[PDB]
Amino acid sequence: AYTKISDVIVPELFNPYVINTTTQLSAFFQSGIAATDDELNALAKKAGGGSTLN
Amino acid sequence: MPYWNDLDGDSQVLNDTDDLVPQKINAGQDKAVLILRGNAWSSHDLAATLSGSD
Repeated sequence: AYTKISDVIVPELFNPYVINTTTQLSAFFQSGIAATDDELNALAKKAGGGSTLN
Repeated sequence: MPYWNDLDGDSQVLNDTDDLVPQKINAGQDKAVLILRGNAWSSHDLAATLSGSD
């Protein structure tokens, strides 16, 4: 008769592997706060550390 | 650790109508001790970067 698909064993398939992008959204940029300045560059990086200057 | 103490004693009256007697030797002991010690110290980190030196 036939080879008859009702007979042969069918496999399955997996294709790895995917990241799912995340909501909710976060933007609110650019704005305050944006735009790095220098005086802060004196602030953060060591040495002569904080806490914060005047 | 051991040791052998040195001999001592009288000579004798070298005489007839009698005989001599031989004599002996002794031994002795000594000890010691093993001892052992140590300590440790440490720091934080945040403090290191904030203080200006290590």
